[PDB]
Amino acid sequence: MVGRRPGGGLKDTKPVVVRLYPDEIEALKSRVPANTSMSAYIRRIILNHLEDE
Amino acid sequence: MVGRRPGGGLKDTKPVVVRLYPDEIEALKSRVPANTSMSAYIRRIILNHLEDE
Repeated sequence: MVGRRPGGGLKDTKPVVVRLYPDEIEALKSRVPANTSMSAYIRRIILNHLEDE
Repeated sequence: MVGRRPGGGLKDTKPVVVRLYPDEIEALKSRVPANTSMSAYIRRIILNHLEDE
């Protein structure tokens, strides 16, 4: 531990601007959990992706 | 659409902000190519979860 744990279990994430295909965006919201915003949905996806690669 | 996206690779995808953790971005920047920039490079990663999944 010489450089770990910023944010505070909430604001730990830095803003990265990206793009997604409009068709699959509106299609995606039809299959996302109502108790999870599309933003939070993408974040949990990439989170599980970084531990994979 | 059935399987087609808007013409023109400058507006084929809508702009959206995703927030990733600093150390994970720091691990990512070390393995990025010298051709495609981040905002466009990350687009392939999320796309996989749409079309493949």
